[PDB]
Amino acid sequence: REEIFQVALHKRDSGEQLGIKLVRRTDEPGVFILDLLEGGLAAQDGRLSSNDRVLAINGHDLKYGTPELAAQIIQASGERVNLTIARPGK
Amino acid sequence: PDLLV
Repeated sequence: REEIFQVALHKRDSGEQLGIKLVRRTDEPGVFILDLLEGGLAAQDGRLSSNDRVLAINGHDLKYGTPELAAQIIQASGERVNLTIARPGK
Repeated sequence: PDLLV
């Protein structure tokens, strides 16, 4: 997690998916972006990338979270989904 | 365990 930043996506409709595949790693805690769905909301923004850690969604702590909790926070959110990311180094 | 959000 060598860089921490926020990326805010804007759902065009109430039920719009962000197009982020969230997976957990078996070697460390946290929720991570495995891949971005081609042409999806997050992929069109381009700010997000694979191997990013989702630290929080709309201020809701996902440090020791699960991809199901992340999905529930996005479902409960309005049109703005504010992701707080921790991108590793190189 | 592994969702598309």
